[PDB]
This record gives sequence, C-alpha cells and structure tokens, in this order.
Amino acid sequence: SFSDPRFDDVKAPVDECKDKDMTYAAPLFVTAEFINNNTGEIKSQTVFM
Amino acid sequence: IFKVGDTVVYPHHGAALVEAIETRTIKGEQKEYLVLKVAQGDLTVRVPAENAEYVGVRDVVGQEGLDKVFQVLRAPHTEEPTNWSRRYKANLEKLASGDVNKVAEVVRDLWRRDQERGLSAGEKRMLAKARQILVGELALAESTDDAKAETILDEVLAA
Amino acid sequence: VRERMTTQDVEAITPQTLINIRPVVAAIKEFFGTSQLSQFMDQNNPLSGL
Ligand SMILES: C/C(=C\[C@H](C)CCCCC(=O)O)[C@@H]1O[C@@H]2C=C[C@@H]1OC(=O)\C=C/C=C\C=C\[C@H]1O[C@@H]3C[C@H]1O[C@@H](/C=C/C[C@H]1O[C@H](C[C@H](O)[C@H]1C)[C@@H](O)[C@@H](O)/C=C/CC/C=C/C2)[C@@H]3C
Repeated sequence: SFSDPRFDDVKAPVDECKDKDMTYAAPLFVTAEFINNNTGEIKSQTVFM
Repeated sequence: IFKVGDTVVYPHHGAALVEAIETRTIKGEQKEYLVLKVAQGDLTVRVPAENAEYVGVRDVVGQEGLDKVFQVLRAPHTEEPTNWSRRYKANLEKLASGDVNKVAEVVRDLWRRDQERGLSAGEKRMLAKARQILVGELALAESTDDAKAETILDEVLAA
Repeated sequence: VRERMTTQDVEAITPQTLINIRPVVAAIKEFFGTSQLSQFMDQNNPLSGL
C-alpha cells in the first residue's frame, strides 16, 4: 500500500537553474507499507519516488 | 520473552531494536504487536508475538555461539559444488536460513574462494551483504565497535 | 510490482526492492519534454506571456 506524499526543498534556485540548464524540481517521498496476510508483518519505508 | 529496547536478530534484516510493544488490535482482538525498526534499511517491522517464532525472530547469541562460529569460521576442509550455479543457490539458501553458524560458514567459504581467485560481481555483493550483517550481529552480540569487529574478523579469518 | 511480488521469495522482500520508479520518472520526463501541450513559453512582451 501507499501513503503520505511529501516534498522536500528545491535542489537549486530559479536563476541558477536557468544558468546551468538544470530543471527546477523537488524530490517526492512516499510512505510505503507492505503487509503479509497470513503471518502478518507491516513494513514502513520512505520510498524516494 | 522481550522487553522494550532489547536487541534482536531477524532472518535477514540485520540486527535491530524493539522500540515499543504495539497494542494495535485487529478483528476485535488486541494482539500484542511490536514495532521493530532495523539499522540498514531504515524501516520498521510490526510482528505479533504469537507468530514471532513462526517468522523466526531470534535473540542475540552469547559466548558459546561466539566461540562456536569462531571455530566454524576457522574450520578448514569445506568442499564445494564445482557447479557454480548450484553453489550460488546453495549458499543463497544458507544465507536466507538466518542461522549465525551458516552465515559465518558462508562468509568464511567465500573469503577462502575470493582470497585465492576473486569471484564475481554477484558473489562479491553476496560476500559484502553477508559479511555486513554478520559484522552487525557480532557488534551487537559483543558490542565492540563494528569497525574493530571487522578487523578482528579479518584477524581470525587468515589465522 | 505485482509481477515481482510472486517471483521474489516470501519473507525476503522489502518495498525498496519492490518498487521501480523508472516508469514514473520517464513518464514525467516524456510529458514535459516533447508533448504538444507543454509548450516553449514565448516572451516578446509581458502581454504575450500573460
Ligand atoms: C498547432 C498547435 C500549436 C502551434 C505550434 C502554435 C499555435 C498555432 C496557432 C497560431 O498559428 O497562432 C497546437 O498546440 C497545442 C496542441 C497541438 C498543436 O501543436 C502541434 O501539433 C505543434 C507543436 C507542439 C509542441 C512544440 C514544441 C516545440 O515546437 C517549438 C518549440 C517548442 O514549442 C513551440 C512553441 C510555440 C509557442 C507559440 O505561441 C503562439 C505564437 C507562436 O506561434 C509560438 C511562439 C502564441 O500565439 C500562443 O498564444 C499560442 C499557443 C497555442 C495554444 C495551445 C494549443 C495546443 C515552438 C514552435
């Protein structure tokens, strides 16, 4: 299952991106949860999307 | 069997801590879950204490298992299947068994192989992952500075 | 993900090993670069920008 989208700060400001041809962006983070049904284990990890 | 803050070993997630005993009910029964977060993967694991032994969470080893794997790692004359695919499947199963003696046997065999030859990217990742989780289990079984535990494992390997 | 939830062995998987973010990042990249509704912004005056 998936849960909780959440962003970070941008990696570079606007004018530096226009200078060095980088794209203005920010990373996505997602709390993922893997559930086994028979024994039963949940696993919470912060997947960089 | 367990309290809060105890160090424990999983099948293969390295050693870990229990952070709390979760009382999350399910189907209207307050099953005694336990949050158990690990070191390497930076993830938590919730397991009910009923099937804790069914999934096979294992308490840390002591001095008897310590010198047992110190004699297992020092034990010579281990033969190997010359079919490398059977070898890879075999020690992959032995690594996934979660047994400390089997993990020590795997890392000492693969150390004796790549010490002479230098094996593979896959076998090198195999040795790296298994040696890492065995070093973590050693540095939480004796609590003696995992870098220094790595050096003392290098000491008893060539000895 | 639902393919490799079977061929991978049980009590061995983790969500870091399940998810491949490559189709999502490729879909975002192919949407912005080279798609006819994501246009190169013209600016010869602020009225034409607006
Ligand atoms: C035909 C068309 C766009 C034309 C290229 C431009 C508009 C045609 C109308 C006109 O003749 O004025 C369609 O556009 C989209 C869907 C598919 C079609 O694209 C198409 O099938 C054709 C191209 C689709 C993407 C092209 C990307 C690259 O092609 C070059 C570089 C990249 O983007 C293009 C940038 C176009 C900006 C234009 O802006 C217009 C003026 C100039 O013609 C251009 C500066 C302005 O009048 C502006 O107000 C109008 C914007 C169009 C509104 C959105 C339409 C949806 C530039 C031509």
